[PDB]
Amino acid sequence: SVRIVDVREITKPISSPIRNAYIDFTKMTTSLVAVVTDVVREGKRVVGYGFNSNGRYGQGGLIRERFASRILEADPKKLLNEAGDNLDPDKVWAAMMINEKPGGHGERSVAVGTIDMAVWDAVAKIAGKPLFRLLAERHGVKANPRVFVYAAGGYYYPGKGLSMLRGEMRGYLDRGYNVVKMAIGGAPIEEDRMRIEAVLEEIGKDAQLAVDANGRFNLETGIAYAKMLRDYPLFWYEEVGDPLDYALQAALAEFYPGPMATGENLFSHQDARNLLRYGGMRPDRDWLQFDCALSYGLCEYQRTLEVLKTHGWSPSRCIPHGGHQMSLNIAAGLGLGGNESYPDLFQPYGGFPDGVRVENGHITMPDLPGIGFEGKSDLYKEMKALAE
Amino acid sequence: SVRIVDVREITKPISSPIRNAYIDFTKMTTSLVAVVTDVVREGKRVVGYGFNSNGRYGQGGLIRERFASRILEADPKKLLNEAGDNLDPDKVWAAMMINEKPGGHGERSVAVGTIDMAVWDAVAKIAGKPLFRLLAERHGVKANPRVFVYAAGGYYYPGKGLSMLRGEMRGYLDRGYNVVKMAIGGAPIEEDRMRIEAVLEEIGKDAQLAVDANGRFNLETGIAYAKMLRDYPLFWYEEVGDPLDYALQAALAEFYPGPMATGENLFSHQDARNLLRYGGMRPDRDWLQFDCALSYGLCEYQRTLEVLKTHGWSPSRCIPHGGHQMSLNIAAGLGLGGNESYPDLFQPYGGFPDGVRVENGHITMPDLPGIGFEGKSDLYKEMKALAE
Ligand SMILES: [Mg+2]
Ligand SMILES: [Mg+2]
Repeated sequence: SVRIVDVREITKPISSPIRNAYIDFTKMTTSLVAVVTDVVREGKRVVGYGFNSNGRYGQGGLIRERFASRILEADPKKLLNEAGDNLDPDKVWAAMMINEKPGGHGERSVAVGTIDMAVWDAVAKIAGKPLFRLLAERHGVKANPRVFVYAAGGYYYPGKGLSMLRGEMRGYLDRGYNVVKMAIGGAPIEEDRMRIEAVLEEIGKDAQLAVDANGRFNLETGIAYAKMLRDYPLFWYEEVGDPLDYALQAALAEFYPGPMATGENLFSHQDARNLLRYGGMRPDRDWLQFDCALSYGLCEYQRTLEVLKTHGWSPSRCIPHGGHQMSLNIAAGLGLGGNESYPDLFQPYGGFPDGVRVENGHITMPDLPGIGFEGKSDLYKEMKALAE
Repeated sequence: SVRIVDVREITKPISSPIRNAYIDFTKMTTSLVAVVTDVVREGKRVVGYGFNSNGRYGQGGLIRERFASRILEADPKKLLNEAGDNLDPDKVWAAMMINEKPGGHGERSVAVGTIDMAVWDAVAKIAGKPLFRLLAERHGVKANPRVFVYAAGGYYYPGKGLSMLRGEMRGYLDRGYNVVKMAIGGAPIEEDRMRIEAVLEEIGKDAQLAVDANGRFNLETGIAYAKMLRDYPLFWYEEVGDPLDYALQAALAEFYPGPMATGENLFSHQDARNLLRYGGMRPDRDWLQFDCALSYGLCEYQRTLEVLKTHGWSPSRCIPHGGHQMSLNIAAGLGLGGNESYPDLFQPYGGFPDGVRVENGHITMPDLPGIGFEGKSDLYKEMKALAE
């Protein structure tokens, strides 16, 4: 007997006055979800957990009012795999997606992606395997526990000056990171130049710098920043214009030969397909940042990887946004290019298991069952408080 | 003094076992919203009302947790027009859109669009004008109260046969409609052919038939249906494939010269822009069905009309999905091609003021202040029950 006995949710705050070119995180929240089963492993009830990434807010209402109910109301026998000894993630996905009209991929994509995370967590636990190894198995590939991670921060903050910006970055380098990201477009172009040079000077030859415009720029502004930016050895220029203005992105290739990245705000394989079709991105050097937690989960992310193949892209071009363990498992299991990380933000959500250190921009996935949340005490404390 | 004193919401059920190619309306709901102002004329305070269209579900949670609060917390003086004698819809729009990241246009687009509807309703009432006339004024154009409307139905229903389908359609013709729409793709292609011929025979020369696939078809199926459909004198072929698969839509032009329609499931001007850029639709005969109530409202719809102009399209190509009075006002005020109508569904939401009859596919907008909800007793009853 294998069945989902309950789906609990609790909205947690991850707010602060940090600000980027488009938004400030003054009221930012996230949904912590628990998928409770009636299965037991390692002498404890198996409970899958999940939470959504920063930026799109918690989805308690949708989870309760539309998706959780469908799962709990579904015939338990129709959510199992071939052998009937575990849950089939895709069947659970399909079950919660009934009566949902096409298009409109936002908000509900976060609710579903967060539940999906907890479902895969439970499935892996029931199978007694680390999620990344279960994924490698299902895809017939060899997993690689060594995953590249970069530190994201450099936000605009009330009273935060250049010296403080430099300190923040040095703080990331002190922790083993060799690639850092900062926000831009939240100040006059010449002020951002100063912020960039300050950071560039601080990290010297020990790390590379990536900048994020958060989709705030129109074509002309995007080009203006491109001309200023291309004179520096940046790791990448992220989300220059509106995430859906593919023509704008395509036009940037003419002014910015260096690597660019985007995708965190595209939440479906259909939207990702359109990015690959009309975005004009360079598959040899650009980065795709789709976030499964905000995009209907891993079940959907697999369809997105299928889209990349149809368009001749390599999964190694993917570096998910979000800084969460779900992405780490996908990266390690399916060969993504790496994962984002927020060493000083949104804690305890995200991060790594207690003990794993970042060495030369890389961490090594320990063999913990499921996603590995249990290994991060301050996070797991929050989770077992929700359901155990 | 002009200020929004409260924003109330109540989720109403508009469910039934009707089914289309993609979804069934078993759990369908809608949010009824009231924007209460401190403006009282003759011991009667002005209250704006709004509700979202069928298909995307109610958004009580989002409205309460994210948007209403921003409006109520905003400085009342910063939401007024130049003269400070009325609310500025765009300022209210901007106020509720703060701290919202780009992309992900779904769900929140419905919440905002529903509040927006109530805001414009209140603004027009405060100005003492029918919304459509206020719109014509703001755009410097002449309003036209005669609006084209078509009856939408023909859903798959348990135990509903051809005879019953025929009766449904005759029922619409009896009420003055000369264009009817039915769902397709919810049965084998040859069964749908039978349903189509049945309806075609029933309406004879008194009306034209439109078919809706609800975005269920893949390219090959879309083409197969196109070959079958093009042999009949259909009014239009709606949403053939996924609303975001623009390439699929473009490819259909080769097999279906007759008019096609889509757009109900695109909820932003950015998404509409992409449809015009990559959809390959014929601006001389196709129809755009964007629904302001599901797309961030009229404030956003105006930006969408701007997008149509930038791409050489005429607003007369627009026939909003949803069957609601907000669209009727926009159609009459800005010259859209007409509006959808559900004579037998989702009542009392949608419809026309008590007394206005559909004659030869057209209704004539009476000069009621605001949207004109007060003129439809069964609907207004529900509204004043929410707030008065
Ligand atoms: Mg970013
Ligand atoms: Mg339709």
